[PDB]
Amino acid sequence: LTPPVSAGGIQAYLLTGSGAPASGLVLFVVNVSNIQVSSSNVTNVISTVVSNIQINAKTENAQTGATTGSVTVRFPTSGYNAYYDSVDKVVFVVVSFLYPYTTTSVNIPLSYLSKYLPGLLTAQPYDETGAQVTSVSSTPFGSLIDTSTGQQILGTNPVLTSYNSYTTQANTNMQEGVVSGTLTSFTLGGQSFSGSTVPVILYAPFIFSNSPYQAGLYNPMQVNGNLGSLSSEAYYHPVIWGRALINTTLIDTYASGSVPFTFQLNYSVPGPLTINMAQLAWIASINNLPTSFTYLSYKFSNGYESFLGIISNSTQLTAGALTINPSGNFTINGKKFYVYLLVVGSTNSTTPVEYVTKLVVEYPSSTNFLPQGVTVTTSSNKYTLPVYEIGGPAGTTITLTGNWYSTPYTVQITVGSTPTLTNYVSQILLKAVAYEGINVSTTQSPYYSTAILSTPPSEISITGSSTITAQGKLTATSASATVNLLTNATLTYENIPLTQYSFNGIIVTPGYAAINGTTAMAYVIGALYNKTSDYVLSFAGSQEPMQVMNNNLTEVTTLAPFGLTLLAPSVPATETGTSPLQLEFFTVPSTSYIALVDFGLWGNLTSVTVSAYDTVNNKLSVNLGYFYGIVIPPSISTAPYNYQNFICPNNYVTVTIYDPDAVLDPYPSGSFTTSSLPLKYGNMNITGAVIFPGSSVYNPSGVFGYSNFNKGAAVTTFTYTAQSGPFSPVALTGNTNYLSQYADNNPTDNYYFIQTVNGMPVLMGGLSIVASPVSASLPSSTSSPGFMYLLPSAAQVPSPLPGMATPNYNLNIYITYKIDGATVGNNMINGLYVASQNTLIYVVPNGSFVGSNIKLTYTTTDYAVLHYFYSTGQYKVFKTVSVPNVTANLYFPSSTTPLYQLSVPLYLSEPYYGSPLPTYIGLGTNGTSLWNSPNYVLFGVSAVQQYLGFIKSISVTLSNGTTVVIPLTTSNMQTLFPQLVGQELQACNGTFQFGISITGLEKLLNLNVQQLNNSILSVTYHDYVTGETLTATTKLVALS
Ligand SMILES: *[C@@H]1O[C@H](CO)[C@@H](O[C@@H]2O[C@H](CO[C@H]3O[C@H](CO)[C@@H](O)[C@H](O)[C@@H]3O)[C@@H](O[C@H]3O[C@H](CO)[C@@H](O)[C@H](O)[C@@H]3O)[C@H](O[C@@H]3O[C@H](CS(=O)(=O)O)[C@@H](O[C@@H]4O[C@H](CO)[C@@H](O)[C@H](O)[C@H]4O)[C@H](O)[C@H]3O)[C@H]2NC(C)=O)[C@H](O)[C@H]1NC(C)=O
Ligand SMILES: *[C@@H]1O[C@H](CO)[C@@H](O[C@@H]2O[C@H](CO[C@H]3O[C@H](CO)[C@@H](O)[C@H](O)[C@@H]3O)[C@@H](O[C@H]3O[C@H](CO)[C@@H](O)[C@H](O)[C@@H]3O)[C@H](O[C@@H]3O[C@H](CS(=O)(=O)O)[C@@H](O[C@@H]4O[C@H](CO)[C@@H](O)[C@H](O)[C@H]4O)[C@H](O)[C@H]3O)[C@H]2NC(C)=O)[C@H](O)[C@H]1NC(C)=O
Ligand SMILES: *[C@@H]1O[C@H](CO)[C@@H](O[C@@H]2O[C@H](CO[C@H]3O[C@H](CO)[C@@H](O)[C@H](O)[C@@H]3O)[C@@H](O[C@H]3O[C@H](CO)[C@@H](O)[C@H](O)[C@@H]3O)[C@H](O[C@@H]3O[C@H](CS(=O)(=O)O)[C@@H](O[C@@H]4O[C@H](CO)[C@@H](O)[C@H](O)[C@H]4O)[C@H](O)[C@H]3O)[C@H]2NC(C)=O)[C@H](O)[C@H]1NC(C)=O
Ligand SMILES: *[C@@H]1O[C@H](CO)[C@@H](O[C@@H]2O[C@H](CO[C@H]3O[C@H](CO)[C@@H](O)[C@H](O)[C@@H]3O)[C@@H](O[C@H]3O[C@H](CO)[C@@H](O)[C@H](O)[C@@H]3O)[C@H](O[C@@H]3O[C@H](CS(=O)(=O)O)[C@@H](O)[C@H](O)[C@H]3O)[C@H]2NC(C)=O)[C@H](O)[C@H]1NC(C)=O
Ligand SMILES: *[C@@H]1O[C@H](CO)[C@@H](O[C@@H]2O[C@H](CO[C@H]3O[C@H](CO)[C@@H](O)[C@H](O)[C@@H]3O)[C@@H](O[C@H]3O[C@H](CO)[C@@H](O)[C@H](O)[C@@H]3O)[C@H](O[C@@H]3O[C@H](CS(=O)(=O)O)[C@@H](O)[C@H](O)[C@H]3O)[C@H]2NC(C)=O)[C@H](O)[C@H]1NC(C)=O
Ligand SMILES: *[C@@H]1O[C@H](CO)[C@@H](O[C@@H]2O[C@H](CO[C@H]3O[C@H](CO)[C@@H](O)[C@H](O)[C@@H]3O)[C@@H](O[C@H]3O[C@H](CO)[C@@H](O)[C@H](O)[C@@H]3O)[C@H](O[C@@H]3O[C@H](CS(=O)(=O)O)[C@@H](O)[C@H](O)[C@H]3O)[C@H]2NC(C)=O)[C@H](O)[C@H]1NC(C)=O
Ligand SMILES: *[C@@H]1O[C@H](CO)[C@@H](O[C@@H]2O[C@H](CO[C@H]3O[C@H](CO)[C@@H](O)[C@H](O)[C@@H]3O)[C@@H](O)[C@H](O[C@@H]3O[C@H](CS(=O)(=O)O)[C@@H](O)[C@H](O)[C@H]3O)[C@H]2NC(C)=O)[C@H](O)[C@H]1NC(C)=O
Ligand SMILES: *[C@@H]1O[C@H](CO)[C@@H](O[C@@H]2O[C@H](CO[C@H]3O[C@H](CO)[C@@H](O)[C@H](O)[C@@H]3O)[C@@H](O)[C@H](O[C@@H]3O[C@H](CS(=O)(=O)O)[C@@H](O)[C@H](O)[C@H]3O)[C@H]2NC(C)=O)[C@H](O)[C@H]1NC(C)=O
Ligand SMILES: *[C@@H]1O[C@H](CO)[C@@H](O[C@@H]2O[C@H](CO[C@H]3O[C@H](CO)[C@@H](O)[C@H](O)[C@@H]3O)[C@@H](O[C@H]3O[C@H](CO)[C@@H](O)[C@H](O)[C@@H]3O)[C@H](O)[C@H]2NC(C)=O)[C@H](O)[C@H]1NC(C)=O
Ligand SMILES: *[C@@H]1O[C@H](CO)[C@@H](O[C@@H]2O[C@H](CO[C@H]3O[C@H](CO)[C@@H](O)[C@H](O)[C@@H]3O)[C@@H](O)[C@H](O)[C@H]2NC(C)=O)[C@H](O)[C@H]1NC(C)=O
Ligand SMILES: *[C@@H]1O[C@H](CO)[C@@H](O[C@@H]2O[C@H](CO)[C@@H](O)[C@H](O)[C@H]2NC(C)=O)[C@H](O)[C@H]1NC(C)=O
Repeated sequence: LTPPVSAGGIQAYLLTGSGAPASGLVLFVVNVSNIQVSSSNVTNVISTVVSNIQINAKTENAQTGATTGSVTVRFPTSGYNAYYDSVDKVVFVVVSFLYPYTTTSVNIPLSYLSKYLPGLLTAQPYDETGAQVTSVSSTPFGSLIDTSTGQQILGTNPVLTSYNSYTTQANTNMQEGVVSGTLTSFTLGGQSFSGSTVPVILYAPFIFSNSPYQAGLYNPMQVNGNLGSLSSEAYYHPVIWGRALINTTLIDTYASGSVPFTFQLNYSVPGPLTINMAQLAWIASINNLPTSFTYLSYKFSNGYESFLGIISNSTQLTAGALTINPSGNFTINGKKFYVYLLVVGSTNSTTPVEYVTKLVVEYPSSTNFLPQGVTVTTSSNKYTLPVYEIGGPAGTTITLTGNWYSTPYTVQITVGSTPTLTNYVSQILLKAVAYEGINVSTTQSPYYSTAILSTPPSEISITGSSTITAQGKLTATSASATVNLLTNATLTYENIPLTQYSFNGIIVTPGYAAINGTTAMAYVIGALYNKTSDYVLSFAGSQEPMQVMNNNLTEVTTLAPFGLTLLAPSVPATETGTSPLQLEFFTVPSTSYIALVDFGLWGNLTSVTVSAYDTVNNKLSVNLGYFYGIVIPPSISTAPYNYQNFICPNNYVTVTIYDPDAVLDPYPSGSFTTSSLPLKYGNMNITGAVIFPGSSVYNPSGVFGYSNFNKGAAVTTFTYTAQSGPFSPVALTGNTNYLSQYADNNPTDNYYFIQTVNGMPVLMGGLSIVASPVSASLPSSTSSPGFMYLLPSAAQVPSPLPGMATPNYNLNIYITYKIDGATVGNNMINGLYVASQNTLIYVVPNGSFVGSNIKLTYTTTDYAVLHYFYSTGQYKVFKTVSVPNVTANLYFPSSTTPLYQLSVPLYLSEPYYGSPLPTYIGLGTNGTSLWNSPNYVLFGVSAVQQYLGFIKSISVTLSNGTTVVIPLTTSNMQTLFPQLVGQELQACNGTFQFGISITGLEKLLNLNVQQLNNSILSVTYHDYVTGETLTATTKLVALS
């Protein structure tokens, strides 16, 4: 039992799961293990306990939590059912609250109940009245006594009426039922009883939860105070960036165990957008093409080429020695027409260049002028039509001859020198819809908690409405016309005779950078001029969206046709007309985020509505969830550093990068993957994205929701692993072809996620480092994605939601010289290194330390930031860390020093020599200074003997003004310095102490003991680290 029931306490549990007898059953238990019970007194103990139970029954509005009716009830003195189990030592009662068993009792098999009361398989329960029995019967709710009244609960009472009617009540009125119990405190057999149950929910509708989060979704990072102004409104206006997960909670009382949920997301922007569109192909009857023109086919991002489509009555097109066979045929009321599809390019070719897979031509019906359509097929009735190439060197001309009806026509193409691109630019009221699925489980029914993507890598349908308009001149024998569509696309008709058709039309594709040629839409418009009572020129047009895959341009669906009619009773006339027109583009999966940024549907003004479906039970949400879109630029900063940040092994410099758009998963160290499939939603099967938590990428099969669904072997598993070399880097391992299906929180690999087309990422984002004067860089040309395991910091305990991510990334930088030239196996320590999770180490030679520097550049990971801030440059940020110069010093303790004393200390000081104790500087030869530091270690590498300076000269200037310069030799030093080593005095304070010895100095000069030696002593030292030459002096004194 979860939760447990205390000594003499009361608790309640809902009967659920497989084999559960009916809905709306709750089990109450009181713990009676605290005393002995026997066949002699069992009737008295159950009677005593069940007398003291009180039950409270409520109805509520499921969104707001407002109470809408409440009753409180007590068991009668006879006619109830209550039991005792000897094995588990508990008294129990089952109450039935909901239809149909509100007034009548229901029977619960003892096999089932053993889940909660396992003792029941060991011995049969005691009944009331002391018997034992094999089966349990509910006490019905409609039998209990109203404590308000002292009588049986009324049949007319609103709570009982509601519970008896719950199916339509929950759906229509958003009603929820809630029940709880308590035991009025009493003493029995020398023990005492007291308590109150947890409440339980009997029924509730399928909704997004709206308390405390009023919108049904939330972003943890905004609820905690981390986004500035935006934290004022986190409970009713959630914001999220393009590729990340947003958290949500659903209430579901139909569910048991795990459930697949499918979701539908609708995107919208205030007011119309300006869209840029390129012409993929041009289709016309041979009468409508101009007599002479210049053309060369454009080549799109996916390799597809623009084509020119001629329709004619002739069984071939003829061009001298070359003849072209038709790609396909169609018939209209017994007349037969042929379609020729051509690419103008390099050389006349007899094999297919590429294909078009279904193609609808629309025409006005002869009877009624309503639209009708036919699909063009090959001469053996297969649907895929081939496209041919004609061409030659630039300025070569090709004449094609064909027929329209009875009349021969010639067209004269000149092979252009540069690709013909036609751009149309229009204003359209765009919107888009997308679909997504996840598998969710819970330990706290009926609450299902989960997170869903901001933008899924599914097919996404971008959709919008526009206008077509026609103008026309009609006459006794022929008619002439023009049409406009997509703001500035124009089509024209050569004069159409009475009873004859003519065709024209265009196929268009998005004119943006990465995605062009991957999706298209086709309009083919036929015209007919005929005499009735009135003269009628009629137009009919197809509308079909298409996609390119493996060089077939293929039909996705057909939308409805459209039609326009111009009517004249007068013989000569001019007329005009209009119709609505529709536009639809289906994205190919990898392109889906780029499309939404490019068209303008994703940005600071966008708003999204979400609905949800349970795939086990076939239910839809009775409310909708809401969220809003945001784009935020990066920023870089550093904590203030002096020279002290570079002395001893525990000192370092901290750089903080702020970039919320790099946090795709609200949990730090979290991971997920994604794949595309058909999903069940409503009563239909629709292409969508399925999210899998973890670090393995899958190629699934079947339809998500049904029992076909099978995710196969893991195609690739990504992991961060330790590696060889010094220190030990942690870096990403796994097949890089699949990074466009993996999400983490690391900016050194997050830039691939839904931003990779043709196998190359659109934005080379992340962190880049350069170092000087020892030239090094990361990433190097050979370096993989994920060269270090950089992750964001977690929100701490005073925050409302701890352990969740923060937009700050903290990077630690160390610069040092003490371990330069160390070796770790085969490795030589010099240059720039990654260490641990968030650490960089730079090791440089002694002579290059002051002035050494690192320059860090951070570029955004998200394509929306690159797009909206390209011009201003706010998508990159830079910082540089460098080692400052410091003032060293050498000094005898006092200006005057007495000759009486045998040794007079000379102290050297320079901050950058400091280390943990002990450390010492040795002297010898021509005054060479050697530094040793045995206790120094940095990430496992330990310090090496360094050569850091020299004593340059030592001199005495005597009382007659003569100056003596003492030559440094292996013999002279040992007298002047009796110990050849100077020790450091305290930890990390570089101040070394040496014993220049007067007793030695006398003998080394042979100068008269004191009588000559009212003199100035001098010493000088050069250090390589700073470059300074220090000097110190003292007047040697005695009575003179
Ligand atoms: C989408 O909308 C987002 C939310 O507003 C925008 O994010 C914000 O970006 C600002 C910088 O970019 C702005 O400036 C460029 C041109 O230079 C233009 O593209 C836009 O104008 C764009 O908004 C940045 O705001 C700062 O610059 C503003 C200049 O326009 C200025 O008005 C602000 O006052 C800021 O100086 C935001 O960065 C945050 O700014 C807030 C200030 S406030 O909340 O905006 O008032 C800081 O909060 C403050 O923190 C200090 C701590 O010391 C407190 O003392 C103080 O009480 C508190 O207000 C944040 O620290 C700072 O990060 C940035 N907002 C967020 C969410 O970080 C985004 O650019 C819009 N996108 C587009 C497409 O433009
Ligand atoms: C694809 O296949 C196409 C169909 O056969 C070829 O088209 C033909 O192109 C000819 C030019 O191609 C030649 O030159 C290029 C270099 O630019 C080479 O790469 C080719 O190998 C080839 O040698 C074109 O001829 C015209 O241009 C010539 C320039 O070299 C020159 O002879 C004349 O200036 C030509 O006008 C064909 O166009 C037709 O040519 C005939 C004559 S002929 O067939 O060339 O002998 C003309 O008839 C003449 O009309 C004049 C009117 O002034 C009369 O005075 C004369 O009595 C009469 O003969 C036609 O008017 C003219 O249209 C052209 N054929 C057609 C009809 O399309 C193409 O080369 C192939 N591409 C490749 C290289 O694969
Ligand atoms: C907002 O929504 C986020 C959805 O992305 C939620 O993130 C998920 O967080 C889980 C832990 O959160 C718990 O603790 C926080 C406090 O930090 C509480 O606020 C939460 O209420 C909750 O109690 C996290 O679960 C994992 O970590 C747990 C340790 O805390 C551990 O007990 C679990 O067993 C999990 O490992 C989710 O992280 C991922 O979890 C999946 C498994 S599952 O989704 O939990 O079932 C792991 O996948 C597995 O990986 C192993 C590899 O060992 C494979 O063998 C196995 O095949 C595969 O299933 C992931 O590796 C692991 O990262 C985390 N979900 C994701 C996808 O990141 C977040 O909590 C929500 N916020 C709130 C406030 O509720
Ligand atoms: C383009 O011309 C093609 C011929 O060059 C046409 O292909 C022939 O289509 C026949 C009729 O089917 C078509 O009905 C409409 C006509 O355009 C149109 O909606 C569709 O294109 C639709 O496919 C087709 O016959 C069908 O019915 C036969 C019953 O007699 C049956 O035997 C076939 O299996 C088929 O379903 C032709 O197939 C040929 O049928 C021959 C018998 S007969 O139809 O000549 O009486 C028989 O020898 C053999 O089965 C088969 O060769 C088919 N003809 C050829 C040569 O493949 C095509 O429809 C035109 N396209 C359009 C759209 O106009
Ligand atoms: C369809 O797909 C193609 C593939 O992605 C596009 O070709 C690439 O276009 C780049 C810029 O795109 C913009 O300008 C086009 C006109 O030049 C325009 O048609 C697009 O709609 C879009 O607005 C093009 O960059 C060139 O043009 C820039 C002017 O905007 C100019 O600044 C550049 O110097 C360059 O001349 C790509 O060429 C590539 O440029 C790379 C730098 S970047 O400009 O992309 O940042 C450079 O690293 C690379 O070496 C170079 O090749 C060009 N890419 C290729 C592979 O050719 C094509 O334009 C799209 N066409 C349509 C119908 O819009
Ligand atoms: C690093 O190590 C050095 C070891 O040589 C330290 O030098 C010693 O510093 C003492 C005072 O330091 C304090 O005041 C500084 C400003 O004056 C300040 O920058 C420091 O950060 C620190 O706050 C100095 O003591 C003098 O002042 C005392 C009162 O404050 C006075 O009591 C002493 O008699 C003296 O006047 C030391 O001076 C020498 O002291 C010898 C006695 S003892 O101090 O060892 O007990 C005495 O026999 C001698 O005659 C006198 O010269 C001084 N040591 C030396 C050899 O000069 C230094 O502060 C450390 N720096 C840091 C930043 O850690
Ligand atoms: C397109 O131009 C072609 C040229 O090849 C021409 O073909 C002619 O076909 C008719 C049959 O007409 C039937 O089909 C068409 C649709 O294909 C329908 O519109 C009609 O209602 C009919 O059902 C043949 O009668 C022609 O055969 C030729 O006759 C020539 C003399 S002619 O004076 O009769 O034209 C002879 O020289 C040829 O030997 C013989 O093959 C045929 N015409 C030609 C010259 O091949 C159609 O007229 C044109 N179709 C349309 C849509 O107008
Ligand atoms: C720290 O950096 C200083 C300055 O760059 C460097 O001084 C250079 O000293 C070498 C000799 O040092 C060698 O022996 C000692 C043993 O005492 C070892 O500890 C060292 O590891 C070395 O093996 C001298 O060769 C340099 O003097 C000048 O060299 C020039 C050429 S260079 O390429 O070697 O620099 C000549 O052209 C000049 O004529 C000559 O004066 C000296 N460098 C300079 C420019 O003064 C130390 O070795 C470094 N200390 C350590 C241990 O890193
Ligand atoms: C300042 O007073 C000093 C003490 O009297 C003198 O310098 C010392 O005297 C040493 C020897 O006497 C004379 O030699 C120097 C140099 O040759 C002469 O310039 C003066 O006449 C000195 O009095 C002297 O030793 C040096 O010279 C001798 C040879 O005479 C050599 O054997 C030695 O190797 C050495 O080169 C030194 O200059 C100094 N000795 C000591 C112990 O310090 C001198 O009177 C005057 N200084 C000078 C040199 O003018
Ligand atoms: C668009 O044209 C495509 C030609 O590359 C074609 O894809 C190939 O289909 C074959 C099996 O289909 C047969 O029929 C087609 C008729 O279009 C033939 O072109 C093809 O050679 C086959 O005989 C299959 O092996 C594979 O999916 C494709 N072949 C390659 C190159 O891998 C499509 O059938 C066509 N339209 C679509 C997508 O339906
Ligand atoms: C019910 O019956 C048993 C006797 O069958 C009671 O147990 C005795 O209680 C007394 C004091 O209450 C103890 O001193 C004895 O140890 C018990 N005797 C036996 C035979 O076990 C039990 O307490 C009774 N329960 C109630 C609530 O009356």
